[PDB]
Parts: sequence; C-alpha cells; structure tokens
Amino acid sequence: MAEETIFSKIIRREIPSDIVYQDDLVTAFRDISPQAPTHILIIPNILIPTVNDVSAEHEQALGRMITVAAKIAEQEGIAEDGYRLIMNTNRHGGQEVYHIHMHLLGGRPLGPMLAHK
Amino acid sequence: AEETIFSKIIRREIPSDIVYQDDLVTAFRDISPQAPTHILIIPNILIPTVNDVSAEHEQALGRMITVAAKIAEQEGIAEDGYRLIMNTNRHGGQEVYHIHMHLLGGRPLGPMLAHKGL
Ligand SMILES: Nc1nc2c(ncn2[C@@H]2O[C@H](COP(=O)(O)O)[C@@H](O)[C@H]2O)c(=O)[nH]1
Ligand SMILES: Nc1nc2c(ncn2[C@@H]2O[C@H](COP(=O)(O)O)[C@@H](O)[C@H]2O)c(=O)[nH]1
Repeated sequence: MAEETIFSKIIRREIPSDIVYQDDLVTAFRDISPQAPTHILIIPNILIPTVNDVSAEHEQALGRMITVAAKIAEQEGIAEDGYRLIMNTNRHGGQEVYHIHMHLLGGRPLGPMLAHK
Repeated sequence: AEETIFSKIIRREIPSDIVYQDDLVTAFRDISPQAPTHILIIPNILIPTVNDVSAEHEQALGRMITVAAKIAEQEGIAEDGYRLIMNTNRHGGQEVYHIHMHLLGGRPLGPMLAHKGL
C-alpha cells in the first residue's frame, strides 16, 4: 500500500538481505554499507515514510524498534561498551530511504554526535 | 540505579521550562545546544540505559518518537528535517544515565557519524 521503498522488498523477503531479527512489528537487517563494526537497520513492518508520518497506533512498533535494538546490541557484543541509535529525517537529517528506520551503530568509540557541535 | 537530575525536572521539583509532558514522556531544551533545535525527549520512568528496556517500556519508547514528530513540527523543522539520537554507555558517549532521545535540527546536520577513526 502506497509508495514502497526497497525496504518493503527486504521485509517481505522479495529481495536478498541479512535479516537478524523479525517479528510481526519490526524487521532488523545489516546495512549494505556499514559505517561501524556493527551497523544494523531496524524498521517497522508497515510503510511510514518519515518520522513526520507517525501516529499513535504505531507506538508499540516504534517502541519494539528500540527493545529489538537492545536485544541485537547484546547479541553483537556491543551492549556493555556502548552504541548509538540514529533516525534521519528529510534533507537536513540526510534521509535517503523514505521508510522510517533506526541505525544501530557500535563496535568502537563513536565520537561526537555531530561534526564540530 | 539512582535517579539523575532529569527526575527532578520531570516531577517539577526544580525550575524548568518543559516543552512537552504527558503521562509517559517529558521534553525540554538541552543546556548546551548542538543545533538550533536541540530538545531532549525522555521517558518519565528511570531506565538508566537502552540495555535496561523491556516490553513494558515499549509504549513510552514509541511515545518518545511521536512526541518528537510533534515537537519538530512546532519548531518549524519538520519539512527540512532533523535527527533523533540515543547514546548508550561509553562508546555512545552517554553522560546522563536516564535514557533519552536528542531531537536535533534547524540546519543541515552533516555526516551521521563524523569521526570514523580516532
Ligand atoms: N541492507 C541494505 N541496506 C540498504 C539498502 N539500500 C540502502 N541501504 C542502507 O540504508 C541506509 C539508509 O539510511 P538513511 O540515509 O536513509 O538514514 C543507508 O545506510 C544504506 O546503506 C539495501 O538495499 N539493503
Ligand atoms: N536542560 C538540561 N540539559 C542537561 C542538563 N544536564 C545535562 N544536560 C544535557 O543532557 C544531555 C545528555 O546526553 P547524553 O550525553 O547522555 O546523550 C547533554 O546534551 C547535556 O547537555 C540539565 O541540567 N538541564
């Protein structure tokens, strides 16, 4: 329903990916171009293009993204050392794929949140 | 775990200017803003790190994000865009041990991860 991105094909197993977790609400898969030793994308199974499009009924799935992140971080061996979760929205955020998603990043000291400040 | 200063802010035990508060989440401006919009969105319950979340927290965690969308719209940054960031433990650079999202926006934010080396 509505404009699907390549992430729709990934969740619905219509194109190859490395899925590390999937339930009725979320799917998590390794990033094709990892920016840290662990770089995993966590996405809701429904098509919400940007964070601007979220609604109350999505809250359980949005929360599931974060509990799944914690589960995966532990599996990956990065939970104790630490990690960052990032959601990018629109131009200023640098969003490239218009299906909301969280990046789980870890495996080394990740430095400042933003370049310079 | 012990409560941080965020708990005193949430329960209005010290002066503050709260941007948003409901049953589950509280939002306010960062003391040291890193972007023209820099707002923290925090669950009302103390959860020290993201490692400590569980199923019972999912509603509140989801609420963080729907509240972020509301605040981004109010701030005039929703169209241009913004980032939401949660930092956990050392490698993430967490300083305050009560989980929270940073809503950052109001200008192009640059690389998602600036420092990929030292
Ligand atoms: N696994 C996988 N990752 C993808 C694919 N296409 C884009 N990506 C990843 O999706 C992410 C998009 O993040 P954004 O810049 O929108 O926050 C990028 O890190 C990019 O590497 C794909 O087909 N498969
Ligand atoms: N408004 C406000 N922000 C604070 C206070 N103490 C710490 N902060 C902010 O809390 C944030 C902690 O984020 P962390 O480093 O844990 O991801 C920092 O950006 C810091 O500037 C405070 O008393 N008031």
